[PDB]
Amino acid sequence: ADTIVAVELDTYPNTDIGDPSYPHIGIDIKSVRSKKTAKWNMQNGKVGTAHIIYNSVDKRLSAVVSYPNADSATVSYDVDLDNVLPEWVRVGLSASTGLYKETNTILSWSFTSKLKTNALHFMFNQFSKDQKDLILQGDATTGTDGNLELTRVSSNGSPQGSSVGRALFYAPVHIWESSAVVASFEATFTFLIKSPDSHPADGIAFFISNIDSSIPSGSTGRLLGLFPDAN
Amino acid sequence: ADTIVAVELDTYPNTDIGDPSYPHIGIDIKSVRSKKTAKWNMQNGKVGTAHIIYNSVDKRLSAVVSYPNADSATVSYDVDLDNVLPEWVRVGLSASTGLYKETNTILSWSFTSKLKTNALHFMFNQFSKDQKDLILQGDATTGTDGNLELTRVSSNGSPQGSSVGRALFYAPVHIWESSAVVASFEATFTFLIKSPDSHPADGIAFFISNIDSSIPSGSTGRLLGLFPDAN
Amino acid sequence: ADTIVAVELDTYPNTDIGDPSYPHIGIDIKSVRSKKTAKWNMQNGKVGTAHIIYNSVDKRLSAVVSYPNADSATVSYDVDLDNVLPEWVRVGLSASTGLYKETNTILSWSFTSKLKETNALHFMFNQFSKDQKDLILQGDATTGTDGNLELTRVSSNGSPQGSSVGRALFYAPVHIWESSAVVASFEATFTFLIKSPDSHPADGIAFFISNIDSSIPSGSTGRLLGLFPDAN
Amino acid sequence: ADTIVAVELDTYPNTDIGDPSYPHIGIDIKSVRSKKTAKWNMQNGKVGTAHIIYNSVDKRLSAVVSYPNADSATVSYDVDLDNVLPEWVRVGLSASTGLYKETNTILSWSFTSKLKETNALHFMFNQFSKDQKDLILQGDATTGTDGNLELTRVSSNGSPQGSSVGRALFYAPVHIWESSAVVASFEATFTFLIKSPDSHPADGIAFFISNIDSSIPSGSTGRLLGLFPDAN
DNA sequence: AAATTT
DNA sequence: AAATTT
DNA sequence: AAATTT
DNA sequence: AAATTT
Ligand SMILES: *OCCCCCCNc1c(NCCOCCO[C@H]2O[C@H](CO)[C@@H](O)[C@H](O)[C@@H]2O)c(=O)c1=O
Ligand SMILES: *OCCCCCCNc1c(NCCOCCO[C@H]2O[C@H](CO)[C@@H](O)[C@H](O)[C@@H]2O)c(=O)c1=O
Ligand SMILES: *OCCCCCCNc1c(NCCOCCO[C@H]2O[C@H](CO)[C@@H](O)[C@H](O)[C@@H]2O)c(=O)c1=O
Ligand SMILES: *OCCCCCCNc1c(NCCOCCO[C@H]2O[C@H](CO)[C@@H](O)[C@H](O)[C@@H]2O)c(=O)c1=O
Ligand SMILES: [Ca+2]
Ligand SMILES: [Ca+2]
Ligand SMILES: [Ca+2]
Ligand SMILES: [Ca+2]
Ligand SMILES: [Mn+2]
Ligand SMILES: [Mn+2]
Ligand SMILES: [Mn+2]
Ligand SMILES: [Mn+2]
Repeated sequence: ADTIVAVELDTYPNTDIGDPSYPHIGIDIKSVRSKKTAKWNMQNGKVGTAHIIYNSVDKRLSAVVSYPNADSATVSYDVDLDNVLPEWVRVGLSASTGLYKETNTILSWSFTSKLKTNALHFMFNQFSKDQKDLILQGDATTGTDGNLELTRVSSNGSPQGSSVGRALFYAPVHIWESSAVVASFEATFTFLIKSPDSHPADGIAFFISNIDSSIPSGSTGRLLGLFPDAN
Repeated sequence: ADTIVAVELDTYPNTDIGDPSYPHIGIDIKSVRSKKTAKWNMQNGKVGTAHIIYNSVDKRLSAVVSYPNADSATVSYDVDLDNVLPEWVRVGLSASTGLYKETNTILSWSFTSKLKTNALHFMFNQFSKDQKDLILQGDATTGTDGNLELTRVSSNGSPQGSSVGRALFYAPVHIWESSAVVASFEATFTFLIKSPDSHPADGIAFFISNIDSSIPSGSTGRLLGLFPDAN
Repeated sequence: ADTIVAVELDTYPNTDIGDPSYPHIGIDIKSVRSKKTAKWNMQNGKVGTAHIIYNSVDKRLSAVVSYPNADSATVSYDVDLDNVLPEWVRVGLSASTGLYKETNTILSWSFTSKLKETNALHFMFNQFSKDQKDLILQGDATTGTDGNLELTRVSSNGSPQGSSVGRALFYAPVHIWESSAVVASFEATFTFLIKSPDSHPADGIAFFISNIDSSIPSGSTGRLLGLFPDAN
Repeated sequence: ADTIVAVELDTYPNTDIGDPSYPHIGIDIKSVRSKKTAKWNMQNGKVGTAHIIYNSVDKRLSAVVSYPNADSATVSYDVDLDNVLPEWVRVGLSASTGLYKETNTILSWSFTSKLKETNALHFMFNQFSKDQKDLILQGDATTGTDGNLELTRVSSNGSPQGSSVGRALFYAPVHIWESSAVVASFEATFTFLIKSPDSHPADGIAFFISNIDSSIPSGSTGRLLGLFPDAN
């Protein structure tokens, strides 16, 4: 199996696998059962912003998710990523639907990593039809309105159930090194989750994986395109 | 009195005012009596690097100080800087000598601040004779070898005792705002502390202050050009 | 008198001082009489973007101004800024109105300067607060209204006033050139909203570089754009 | 055949294929026969810096190469890269030796590309590790030796070998131009150490931009710099 | 998040 | 750039 | 950090 | 750009 560290924006409570009873943000270390969660007032139809940060000094993975004119949700977990991730990784965005569904639209995505200095930075404020610096997996597409659609959306603009897709940055990323004084990363993305159903599902995740990571077979719904099972 | 938050590289133990019995790095919140310290193996004559980081999510001020081919020293303190600093500040470097002395040479200095986005970034890898974007206070000079000398150094290159000087970035910095989702800063500087005396003193500090801050009268030696007294 | 280098977005043709017969973008080297101009299809009430670039290798000051879904206007002029500007400068935005008027609203402003090893400065304003301590506001310029910078006077309902002039300068001096530098470069970007009830909106917005102690010249409303003491 | 745009630091004059009679810097548009060259006082055994710049407004590819306390060499060529390169490219460093030889050591490399609202990419290498997974190494190129990138073969005591060619390409494709972009720009910087026991060191280093699937052309040691399949 | 069961 | 060919 | 005092 | 002066 892949090695996955993720931040989940989980729109749907799967209480059978440890989700709290409300939409939440969570920190996922090699399991869909979040090591840490916080309540998230997801706003159907509104553009949200997610901010993820980590540095080798505090070794604390932190995320903040917000909408304009609303209180943020924030979650943090103390984890030494040198003990979890390989030295080289790919970074990406994942989303899924199940028997309930939602648009999982990404409007922008930026990432910065630094090791003390070697740096990498990318910013996408628009996605083109042929975005050669992204690896699209499963149902993910680019070019529609200059957005990245992680999960399948029909020609009438309706989201489809039982969909999964991911976008990974083409270049491997040097996320830690034994000889580094300080290492840090940050990621930012803006997203639009819309459901015509009473209940949106299943969520979006920022993730870091082994370089050769692929969607686990059957990872639609509550597995968010990240995990082969709910252990 | 000014409002000061600083990271001290304290070369000289002033045990009468709570310094530990060894050269240390410390986090100073409105007092020279550090809220937190760590042991620092200062290397007389060698170029060192200091890295300071803070963000509004973790509200943890952290510093790392290192030399090539040596173990780092690191110190962190949980502090909400919105409760300590004014919304607008100046950032700077301070150094002092007393009855013992050292060169307090800065080879480079960079700073970045971001509020969610408004950003400010400066980098100095060399200092010119007439560096109009620095406010030099007390004995601080620029232009000698392209370095910033925070404290007085005679024409034969010998450091002088009972010296204090500071360099502040000209523009005020927006360090926090009630309406910001995320706020962060980082600072990096490289430094050369040399003493021909058995004992170097007194140290270098990165500091953040009220915009109109000036060297407190008599703040040579253990007060590091930051505090009017040892309370 | 100040030393000024500017890029003008000139909404109003002052034919008596060398302006062409249409709204234009111009490069101004120590004179309101542009060394170079290009036709500019200014879109009343629409958000525009201006991009200014220079480097010590090409020694060409270039600007592009655009609106979404419309053709850009671009102008370039070969000038060695080492022979024109002092080594240390302030950078800023200026705007004016006269008999005719317009909102001179700035929604965002960013600047980067680098000298090569490397000295750099970068600022970005995507919002302006009521108390923007890293800006020097001159004349009628105000911040805080909808998070925007209003270079010239507007009323409580957002209606522009005539006979207005204001400027915003970045607080820190900028090291724009150095004789011992291998490469020096700058870029600036700003987004702007020029809106007018008038048949002919006036007078325009400029990005400028000046001596550090520059102030609005006395009487510099209307066609002088808050930059020049006269039309020479 | 690949599509190549390069800046050559050409240490060896191949007069039979249009090189001038001295070490030169050149701009190469789909040919080893530079569209433009300038004299280059290459300093055997000293660390040099190369700076390459381009933007879609001036459409001028410019380079500067310098050593500390010495006069720069600079070359520029007016070219619209939209008419030459594919929209997506890889960027890289190439070097070669032939009968004569030199170390082609890279100490650092950085690149920035931006399309305007804005898409950006930036990387910086100030050290190279033994397993540099975000570089595609081609031919003799190796990383890890003193934290440097060695584009061509050197021995365990650091002595250069003849008849060598290697390249390092950034792993991710780069969006170098787009028809709907207002402004597009790139810059690259690298520091290099060219050292030789030979009377005439050869053959040089190049920064290049290519089709994403570019490889060292067969036989491209010596004067072809690992870029061109022939001297046309 | 709102019924339906123990 | 230096030697050799024409 | 190394003496000098309790 | 439109009106008025020369
Ligand atoms: O505040 C709570 C509002 C949202 C919950 C309202 C509906 N809840 C609910 C459940 N719960 C049991 C979960 O099973 C549902 C079906 O599972 C499939 O679909 C989901 C969503 O796409 C996915 O996570 C699973 O992996 C799977 O594909 C109901 O049965 C019901 O109604
Ligand atoms: O690992 C420890 C090595 C360094 C200490 C060795 C010398 N210690 C020492 C002291 N301690 C008492 C402190 O007073 C010294 C004089 O104080 C003046 O000088 C210092 C240094 O510049 C400064 O912090 C003060 O503010 C003041 O200016 C001795 O008396 C002695 O010897
Ligand atoms: O074909 C497209 C437009 C052509 C020109 C239209 C000009 N209309 C116009 C003029 N022209 C004379 C210019 O000065 C008159 C007013 O001068 C004052 O106002 C302007 C604008 O604020 C300013 O630049 C000056 O400095 C001064 O304050 C008219 O008189 C008229 O109507
Ligand atoms: O006045 C300053 C230098 C002037 C030229 C000096 C050249 N010396 C020289 C030549 N010239 C003929 C060129 O080709 C000979 C060797 O060709 C092989 O080696 C080079 C260098 O590695 C390479 O560019 C080629 O592609 C080929 O591999 C001599 O024969 C000689 O000596
Ligand atoms: Ca879930
Ligand atoms: Ca002390
Ligand atoms: Ca005008
Ligand atoms: Ca050659
Ligand atoms: Mn969950
Ligand atoms: Mn201390
Ligand atoms: Mn004009
Ligand atoms: Mn050549």
